[PDB]
Amino acid sequence: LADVNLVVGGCTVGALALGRFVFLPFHRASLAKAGMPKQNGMTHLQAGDARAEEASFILKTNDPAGFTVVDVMAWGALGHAAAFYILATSSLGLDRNPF
Amino acid sequence: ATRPLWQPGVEAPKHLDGTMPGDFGFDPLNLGVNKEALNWYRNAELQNGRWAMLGVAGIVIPAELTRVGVLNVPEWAEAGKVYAESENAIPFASLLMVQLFLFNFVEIKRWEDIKKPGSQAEPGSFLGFESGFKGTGISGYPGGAFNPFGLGNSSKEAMDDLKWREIRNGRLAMVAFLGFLSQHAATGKGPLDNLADHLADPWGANFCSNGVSIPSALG
Amino acid sequence: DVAGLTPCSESKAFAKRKKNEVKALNKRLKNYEADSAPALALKATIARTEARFDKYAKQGLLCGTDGLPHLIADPGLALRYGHAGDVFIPTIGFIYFAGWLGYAGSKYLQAVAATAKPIEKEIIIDVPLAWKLLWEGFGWPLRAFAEYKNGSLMEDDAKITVSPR
Amino acid sequence: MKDFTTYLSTAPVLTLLSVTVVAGLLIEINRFFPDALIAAF
Amino acid sequence: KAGNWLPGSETPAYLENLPASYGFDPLGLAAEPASLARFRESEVFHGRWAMLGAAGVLGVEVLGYGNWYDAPLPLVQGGQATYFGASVPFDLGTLAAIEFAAMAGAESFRGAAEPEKRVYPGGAFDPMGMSKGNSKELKTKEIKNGRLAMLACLGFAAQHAATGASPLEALASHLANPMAVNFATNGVSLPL
Amino acid sequence: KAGNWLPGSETPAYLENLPASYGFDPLGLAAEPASLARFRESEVFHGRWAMLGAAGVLGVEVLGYGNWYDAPLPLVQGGQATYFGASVPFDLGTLAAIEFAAMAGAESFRGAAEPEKRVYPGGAFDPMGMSKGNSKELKTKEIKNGRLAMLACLGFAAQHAATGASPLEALASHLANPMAVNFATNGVSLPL
Ligand code: CLA
Ligand SMILES: CC1=C[C@H](O)CC(C)(C)[C@H]1/C=C/C(C)=C/C=C/C(C)=C/C=C/C=C(C)/C=C/C=C(C)/C=C/C1=C(C)C[C@H](O)CC1(C)C
Ligand SMILES: CC1=C[C@H](O)CC(C)(C)[C@H]1/C=C/C(C)=C/C=C/C(C)=C/C=C/C=C(C)/C=C/C=C(C)/C=C/C1=C(C)C[C@H](O)CC1(C)C
Ligand SMILES: CC1=C[C@H](O)CC(C)(C)[C@H]1/C=C/C(C)=C/C=C/C(C)=C/C=C/C=C(C)/C=C/C=C(C)/C=C/C1=C(C)C[C@H](O)CC1(C)C
Ligand SMILES: NCC(=O)NCC(=O)O
Repeated sequence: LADVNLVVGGCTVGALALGRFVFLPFHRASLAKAGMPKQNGMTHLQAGDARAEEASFILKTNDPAGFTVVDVMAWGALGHAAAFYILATSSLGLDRNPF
Repeated sequence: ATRPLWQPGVEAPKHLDGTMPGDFGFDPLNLGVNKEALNWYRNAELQNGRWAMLGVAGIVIPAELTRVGVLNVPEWAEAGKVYAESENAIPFASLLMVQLFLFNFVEIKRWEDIKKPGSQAEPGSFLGFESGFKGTGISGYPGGAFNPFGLGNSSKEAMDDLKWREIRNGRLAMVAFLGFLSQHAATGKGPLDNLADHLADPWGANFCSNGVSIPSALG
Repeated sequence: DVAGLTPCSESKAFAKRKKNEVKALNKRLKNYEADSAPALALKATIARTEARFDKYAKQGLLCGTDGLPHLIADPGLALRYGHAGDVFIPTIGFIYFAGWLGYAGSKYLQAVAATAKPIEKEIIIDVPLAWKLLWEGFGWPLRAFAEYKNGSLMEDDAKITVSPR
Repeated sequence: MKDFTTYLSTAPVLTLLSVTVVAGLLIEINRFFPDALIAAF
Repeated sequence: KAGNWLPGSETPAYLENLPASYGFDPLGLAAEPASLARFRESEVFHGRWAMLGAAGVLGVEVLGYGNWYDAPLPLVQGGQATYFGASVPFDLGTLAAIEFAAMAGAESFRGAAEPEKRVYPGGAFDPMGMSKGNSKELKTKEIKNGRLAMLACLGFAAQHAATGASPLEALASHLANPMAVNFATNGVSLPL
Repeated sequence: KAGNWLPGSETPAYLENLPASYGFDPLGLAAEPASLARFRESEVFHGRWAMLGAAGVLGVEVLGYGNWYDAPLPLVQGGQATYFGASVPFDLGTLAAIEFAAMAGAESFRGAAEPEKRVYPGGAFDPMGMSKGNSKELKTKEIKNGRLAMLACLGFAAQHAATGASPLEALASHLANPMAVNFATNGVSLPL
């Protein structure tokens, strides 16, 4: 309940930096372990779902660590959700404390 | 094998051979057919017998000494409340927990004996005291620090004799303690009170007159 | 009181029920000479009813909004309120007697299985053997726990026949 | 005799006899200790 | 090994070469190798965190700055929590955010490392060069102190949840008259 | 040996060359070599602590500063402990702290040594060099005086727990009336 601008901007920038610098190794490791979904041993693309063909605007990026635009959007979505949790919770003024 | 049995003419079951002390071939319910269960029951009988001998002593000896005029301690049933109402008395819950915490250690030690009868003698267990726990080859008879006077620690058959004396006295003590419990539940008097009462009128004062043994509904 | 249930010795509805049931039996009495067999039967019935209602009040059973005794089926919430004779003690008593009968039957089966004609010793029971095993079944907690700690109570599924999945 | 006692050991007779004995026992217990709702000891 | 928790007993075979091992595994939770490796790492890390936690819980009270339970309360229902008597100008939101960022960075760096370097990474975490001269013995000391501190932190939590005191206050209360104010006297631990 | 505990008997074989040995082992507690090798050092240390304790109990009372029991009373009661007459302004907690630190480092230095060095350390603990010159007789001296002091300290504790008096006070009360002021007369020790 103190400046939507500061909290949402700082939270989103912090979440972007945290997903680009901190959580990126584990994120990439888990993504490499998981991989594209498979039905009966073949990806949905091999089976014939040509709409399951991987979006081209993510295969090659220009970020030196491989941070694609969709990664940016997921991490920004998490950052905005956390920031608006902060705002909406600080806006309330009720005793939730179990004491 | 040819020893006296509980029923003369009834042969002993072919599992109660004749090696255990106190063996009279008594086992109508066949509870000890399994050898391992028989060892556990032997050990249980030893524990029950020893605790019952201690308890029956601590019941009759204070009672008879009170009767003649010394020590004037209460009767065993109310002795719990007599202490409990004292001023600096430990609360019951804390007292029971202290007792159970000590007996936890002691009885788990005896347990690990019962499994492998040399378990607790391994070096490095206690602080040099582990040697006194070596056992004597049979569970329930530790020796060592136990048995300080070395009674029966001589002729083997001497130890066998004392084992029969111990087991007979323990069986008597457990029967007597069951008697004390059932007598105080029926007649709210002490053991010596019941004894001196029965001798007064054996045909009038017995178990068929207290009205609790034989159900009043029937009569 | 354990859950809004006042002891039947206090509940007014319990005594009211006692009163009404006795009054019904009195109305049934008021038709016979109080020395005839029907009159004696009615008087015995009334005495039995009064004894039951006094016995229930003495033992401190819990009566509800209506005047009917209630029972408690939770150990701990019945052991700290003096109501263990309601379900826990009869639980022990049943479990014991049921186990006694089951163990006697089980041991009889295992004893007559190893004979010449096991299918014959089930329709023509051997009464002395059945009676001996019925007597040995009283220690069933001991013997059953011995066989479980021994592993001889149960049979490994590699030897029990099964269906083709 | 031996065959008569064998007949008395048959399932039809021994079952009926045991049910009669247990029934009689429960009837006697309820006759002397009636209306027992709880295990009051 | 050195130790056996149940002297007369047989220990699991997978628990031998481990430092500070006593064969203590009655539930067989280390019957598998990978599971046991993860458990070993987690035990050491838990021991370190609980040593820090127990040291803090004792040192906030022996130094005289309130007990561990009432330390976060002032931040709520007011603000500016106190450290050493001072006052941070930070609220719960910024505290949570800064902790989340810093701990995320630290534990993401730790978690991405090699198996053994995830639990015993000397490098710059041993400035005093003590990992030399056979660290096995040192590892045993660390594990046993960690076990003691873990049990102590759980004890803090349970004692405060039962009697509502504070660690040193409970200590003094028990010392004053042990035979009648142990855990068996409160109406919580013992349902009597 | 020099001693037989029971004039006629057969004594444990392992007790022969020890200083001040009387064959006293009817319980077989030191049968294995390690148990005896630990118990010797334990007994010697127990004896030295006893000698010092008995010296203190006699000295705190013979000089005129009070009992051996009331020693720790001025620790609470508001405060103020007396030592010869000084104030020694040290509260209860710092006493435990200072003594724990001192005894921890001292007992962790004396034990971490070799078994002979753990009980009979020449070094600076024999400044007057009486450790040489046939030390077996002197070892017997030390052990027997230690046994005497152990029983003395046990008697101090027991007679205080029975009559409530003091060593010198109990001695005076006995010497005045040897006849009706014994252990047999206070209704604690002898009951019949
Ligand atoms: C002594 C014989 C005996 C024994 C030990 C068992 C034991 C068992 N039965 Mg079983 N059963 C029996 C006889 C026996 N049954 C008979 C004769 C029938 C035909 C009616 C059944 C029909 C039956 C069914 C349908 C089921 C079981 C099930 C079970 C298991 C669950 C326990 C239970 O409550 O069962 C319940 C017991 C009954 C339903 C009836 C009991 C029959 C009488 C009371 C006992 C017979 C005693 C015998 C005649 C006397 C011989 C004594 C000797 C001296 C001669 C259990 C292991 C259940 C299961 O699947 O396991 C989980 C199951 O669903 N039984
Ligand atoms: C052999 C057989 C086999 C077959 O086959 C089958 C059959 C038949 C089943 C069988 C038989 C059985 C029997 C008989 C049993 C019984 C038992 C008992 C009685 C026990 C007790 C047992 C008992 C016991 C231990 C006891 C103990 C006791 C005690 C401690 C006491 C204590 C006390 C005292 C001092 C005093 C105080 O004031 C109180 C008290 C606290 C109380
Ligand atoms: C091993 C095994 C195996 C087998 O087989 C089985 C069995 C038996 C199960 C087992 C056992 C187990 C156990 C015992 C466990 C336990 C654990 C614990 C206690 C933990 C804790 C643990 C704990 C921990 C870490 C803790 C930590 C802590 C902390 C950080 C704290 C912090 C803090 C402080 C400073 C103060 C302030 O004011 C607040 C806070 C902020 C809060
Ligand atoms: C040998 C044997 C072997 C076989 O086999 C078996 C048998 C026979 C069992 C045996 C026996 C043994 C024994 C007798 C033991 C005992 C011990 C003791 C008494 C110790 C003390 C011990 C004791 C001691 C040290 C002492 C302690 C004390 C002290 C230091 C002091 C302290 C103090 C002082 C200064 C003063 C102040 O104001 C007070 C106080 C603070 C209080
Ligand atoms: N290895 C240490 C050792 O031997 N200690 C003996 C003792 O506890 O005094």
